[PDB]
Amino acid sequence: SSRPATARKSSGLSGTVRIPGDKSISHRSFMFGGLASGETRITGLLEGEDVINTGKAMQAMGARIRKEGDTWIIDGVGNGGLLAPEAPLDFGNAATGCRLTMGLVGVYDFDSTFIGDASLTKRPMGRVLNPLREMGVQVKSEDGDRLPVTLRGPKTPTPITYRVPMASAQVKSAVLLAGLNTPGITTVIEPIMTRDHTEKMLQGFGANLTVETDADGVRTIRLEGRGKLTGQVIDVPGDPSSTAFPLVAALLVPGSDVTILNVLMNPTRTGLILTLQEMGADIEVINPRLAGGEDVADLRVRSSTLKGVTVPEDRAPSMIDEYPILAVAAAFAEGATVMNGLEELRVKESDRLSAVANGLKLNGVDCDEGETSLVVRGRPDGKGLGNASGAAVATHLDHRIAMSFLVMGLVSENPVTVDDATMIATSFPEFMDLMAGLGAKIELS
Ligand SMILES: O=C(O)C1=C[C@@H](OP(=O)(O)O)[C@@H](O)[C@H](O[C@@](OP(=O)(O)O)(C(=O)O)C(F)F)C1
Repeated sequence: SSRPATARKSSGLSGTVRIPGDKSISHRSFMFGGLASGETRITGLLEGEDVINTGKAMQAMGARIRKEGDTWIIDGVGNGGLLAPEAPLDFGNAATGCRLTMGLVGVYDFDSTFIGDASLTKRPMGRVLNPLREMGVQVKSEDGDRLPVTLRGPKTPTPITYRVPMASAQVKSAVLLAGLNTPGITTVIEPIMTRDHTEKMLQGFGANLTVETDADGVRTIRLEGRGKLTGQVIDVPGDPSSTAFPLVAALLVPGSDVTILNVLMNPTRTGLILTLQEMGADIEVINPRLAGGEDVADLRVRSSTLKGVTVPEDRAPSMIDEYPILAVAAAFAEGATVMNGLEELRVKESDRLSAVANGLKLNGVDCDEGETSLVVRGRPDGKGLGNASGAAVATHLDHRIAMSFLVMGLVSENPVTVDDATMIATSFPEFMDLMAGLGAKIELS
């Protein structure tokens, strides 16, 4: 069932900690490692529930996965070598695993079924199912193109050129993965850049994949299908979405100085840091380096006084998952913060725009929720914020709503309670221990 947790006002947060691995890259390490020819070795893998579910799905299709010491070792089946799964592939809470695997296996000439939890089962799959239908995949789904879904690929898939209609890295990724088992050239056109882990990693595994960016920013991504993929050595960088929680906590809690090590700094993932810096945040980028083919750095974060800012719609893709924690930081900034271009927040683990606005109001914050926007006016000293009666924020099975509001309680005059902390382990099982080590006071019911 559910397990509520309550966060209480803290004295400064202090320490140096290594953040857990990046979820986006961890999911893809299991997928590409499972598909490629030969052996793939992975260090720094995120072992949250979401990633483990992807691992079990690849095993169900023939990949062998094991953990030796601190390294995950995978024996892949080779491109075109996936085997028909015996039972439905259960992705739990993870849309990333579900949507990417739909493209990967949907083009194979055997049936595959996809299921998930109460949250995933309400999310839209049409955005990935439509291009697959164009590629010749037969689709069976519930009303609204929701799970459960059963796919059956054609004997010979059809390559397509697909312009992604919304700024989704998962749709782009699903089409490219379907392209791996399709003869000919598959092309994805992305008018606004989204996280590029799929493109970079496929190139690293040997795929004939090119990316061309027009001066106007439009990206044309071409992949030649049915080519060989070769197992690789992968070093996963720290998760920038997970980093956001102790980072914002350190900015807000007076008397704080927290350093987070080995953080992924790919610009498609750093919109929150840029936004916080414009608000006056003291974030130091230390020893920027190249690790495992990605840009990483350590970040030293210190208590700062923040001021409201305008966050443009075009920055959304580079920080889509950090809007909840940004909304909490704004609740303590001087003045108003306005964020627009938020339509995508409504189809995540929870409708994040509605869950954030209701949670902020329950905890005394002045804010205005629009169809696709949010305005927050802060109270720097935190007085009158939080909930003295102990009323719980509804998380709607969304672990980022739970983590964002627990950070708020470390700063507000009154404690902040969330109705469920059990979903935090989907992407950040280390959260409670990591925050407690820095000095945070969070009581688990
Ligand atoms: O390809 C990826 O790795 C992701 C792409 C994005 O989705 P879109 O392509 O729809 O923009 C993120 O929002 C998603 O993160 C969440 O991913 P999951 O649903 O759990 O898998 C998250 O971590 O918060 C979010 F979508 F909920 C992970």
